[PDB]
Amino acid sequence: QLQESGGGLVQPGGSLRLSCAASGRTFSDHSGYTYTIGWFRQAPGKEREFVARIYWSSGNTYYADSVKGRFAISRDIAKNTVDLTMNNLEPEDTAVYYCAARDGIPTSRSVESYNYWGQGTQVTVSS
Amino acid sequence: QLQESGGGLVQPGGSLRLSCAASGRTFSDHSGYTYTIGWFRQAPGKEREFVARIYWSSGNTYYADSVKGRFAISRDIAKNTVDLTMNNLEPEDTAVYYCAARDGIPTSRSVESYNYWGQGTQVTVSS
Amino acid sequence: QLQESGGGLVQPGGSLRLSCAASGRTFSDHSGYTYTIGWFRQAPGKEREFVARIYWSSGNTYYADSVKGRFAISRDIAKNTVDLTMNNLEPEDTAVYYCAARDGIPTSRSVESYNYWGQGTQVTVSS
Amino acid sequence: TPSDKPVAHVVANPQAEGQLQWLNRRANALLANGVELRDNQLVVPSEGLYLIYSQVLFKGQGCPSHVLLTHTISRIAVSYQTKVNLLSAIKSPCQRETPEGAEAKPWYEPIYLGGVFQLEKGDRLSAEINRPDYLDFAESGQVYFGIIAL
Amino acid sequence: TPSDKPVAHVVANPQAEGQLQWLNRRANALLANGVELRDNQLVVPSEGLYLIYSQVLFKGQGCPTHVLLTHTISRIAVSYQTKVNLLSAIKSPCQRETPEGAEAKPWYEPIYLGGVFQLEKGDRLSAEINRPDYLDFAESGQVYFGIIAL
Amino acid sequence: TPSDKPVAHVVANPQAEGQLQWLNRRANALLANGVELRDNQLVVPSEGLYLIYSQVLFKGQGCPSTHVLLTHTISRIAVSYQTKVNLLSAIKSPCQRETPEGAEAKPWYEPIYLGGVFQLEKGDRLSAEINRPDYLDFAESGQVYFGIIAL
Repeated sequence: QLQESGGGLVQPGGSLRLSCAASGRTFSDHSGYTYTIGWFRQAPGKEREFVARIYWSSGNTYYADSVKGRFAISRDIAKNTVDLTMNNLEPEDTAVYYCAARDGIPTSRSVESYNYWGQGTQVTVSS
Repeated sequence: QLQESGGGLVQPGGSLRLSCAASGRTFSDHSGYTYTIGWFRQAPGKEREFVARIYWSSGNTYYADSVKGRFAISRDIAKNTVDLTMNNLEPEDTAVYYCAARDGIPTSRSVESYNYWGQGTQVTVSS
Repeated sequence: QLQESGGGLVQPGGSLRLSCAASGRTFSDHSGYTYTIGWFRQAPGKEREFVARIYWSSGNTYYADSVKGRFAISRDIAKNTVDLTMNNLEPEDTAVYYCAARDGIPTSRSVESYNYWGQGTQVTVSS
Repeated sequence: TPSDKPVAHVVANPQAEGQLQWLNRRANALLANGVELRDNQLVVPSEGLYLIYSQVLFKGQGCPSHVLLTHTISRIAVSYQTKVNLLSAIKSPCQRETPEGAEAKPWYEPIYLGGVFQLEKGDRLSAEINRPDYLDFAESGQVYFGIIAL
Repeated sequence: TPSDKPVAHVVANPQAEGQLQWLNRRANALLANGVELRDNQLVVPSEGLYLIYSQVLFKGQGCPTHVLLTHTISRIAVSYQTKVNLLSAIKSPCQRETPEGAEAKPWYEPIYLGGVFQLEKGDRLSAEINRPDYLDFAESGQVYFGIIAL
Repeated sequence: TPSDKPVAHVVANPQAEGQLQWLNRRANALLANGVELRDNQLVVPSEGLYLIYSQVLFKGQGCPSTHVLLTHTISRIAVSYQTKVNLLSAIKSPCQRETPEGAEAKPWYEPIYLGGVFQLEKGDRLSAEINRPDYLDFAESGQVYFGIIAL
């Protein structure tokens, strides 16, 4: 259902754009009120952490404190994709970035709140 | 000025769609704030009773207690018609159905509040 | 930058439309929130007086007490012009009419609040 | 009512046709300590400071053309006999007439008015709208008018 | 708090996910003289007249389906045990579905509810919305709920 | 004023240019029992609970290519901390699309109402502000106001 694109190597202080495409069922075709799409990251030997969230319906967002003001989560209704623009990158931003979705409105930003996941994409921030 | 269409025979529990078209002077051409269109019914040897009302401007409605939830009054701007969708029909729904209009906003749902009437359409609900 | 058109002779009780077009730098492009366009008039040997104001953004207006209800200041987005429709003209309305602009929002209707002026157009109300 | 303070919380009659008719004869509607409802207006029983408020809910489906929707609270003095606007608001839902085949989607426009005013004994308060054809009093809590002496 | 009057001014938790969660543990938020916040609801400590109010702020970007946005204040009695709407408002913000390639412009819709009601000791007040996906509590003063005994 | 309670109900100056200027020098406008209007702000005369409220009315004609962000905020300026904090805040964005080239600019109206109960200190300053005076509509009475009442 979910597929992440973009990613790879970037210089510290640099920018990168990640994309999450919904394959199979479109984000517009929900049984509930909307699809809730989240971006997560897992640094080697560290627990999976929340990055940003967007509702497909409203486009309303929530960011982790360390990404607020530098990262931007957006939705492309026409291309049925959820993009994550990451600016002011730093070596500890290196992790595998995952896209997650839920057909409904989660009452938590926990990794446990999402059932459907993309395969993930490596983002490496180095000289 | 007013002409009702649809109507006739229907099985109890069945549905029927009535239409009220304005000839000559369209509902879009009013001196007042709007045209107010009402649907009425007269069962043999019984007084003419209010069924539903719609304002041509807003599309805001009012239904008689016995029709609220099963009947729907709607305004089709392009075709200059007022439709009445009647579901969950019963033998005592048998009556001649009339369309009535007023160039202005009535302060009553009384038959006396409307001057212009259609010729009426017979609706028979039987096995 | 500013050029007034229209004007000339009119019979008392008559109507006249003045236009103010922006040359070079059009009213559509401003560094501020909006361009504020004002119409002024100067009768011989009398101080320049405020007539009407319009904000290019909103189209919100202000009129001098003696012109309120008889004059209308309008913004023609398409033709990049600020119009002043003057009705119920009287001989003492005879003056040179000036168009003035400010890239921003003045906190006064004073002649001092505007820096950029058109050359002016003569309006003569007589038999 | 346990309070000694003049009060009112009147609500639109859901059964009224083509008019905004204020009613106190409903559950969760108030009229106490001298406040009266005479000719669809609230009558001030004594001088003092009053918090006055009103809400209306407008509803339409598509756009006919212009649709200017007003909501005002006005004071009608016993002495001057004149009507003055205390609280006023405007809403314009319709930017352009809905194109010939475009879908008439139902819109909703609420308006809330409220403030503290010095009123005289015998003053009349009116909470009015201009377009009853757009008014939505179909369900409870949508359109109300109230006062409280402070 | 220097006043003897039951009070509350609770605010949306900016950290809550997909819900409108009322909080008194913030600067410029009140909960005094017996008023309680139990299951996201304000509990009336004593009988009397209360001014009840609430504001919500809705946000969206572009337009999808027709969006029906509600905001209600309801009373939950200790005796009747039923839920009745005291104050209610609706907003349906999407005039047309954003065309395939047109830029999604962010829209904003505030709703304010308020009025004076006679309440009983033990009554519960609820200020709810239907669409938390459209709710905007990102900044202070945008969404609140309060009561004051008068 | 017969009441002993600090009060204010100030209104927009209809004669002010490109600004939201609060005035008490009008009929049906209040300023009593210690409340002051100093630098376009309401000054709290004593500690206590206050109901604070404000309404603004926005107006425009047609829509520009740019998006219009309209804000209305009531904020507290403390005597002690000296900082400005938002007590009540609301936003509106009126223009879905740019008015088509030759289409008639139809006038739109957007009211905003703010109101709530707050614990205030003696000497605190209350400000009711907007960001776009070019969109503000104070042309007629009762459209834009700001008030407080000690409870």
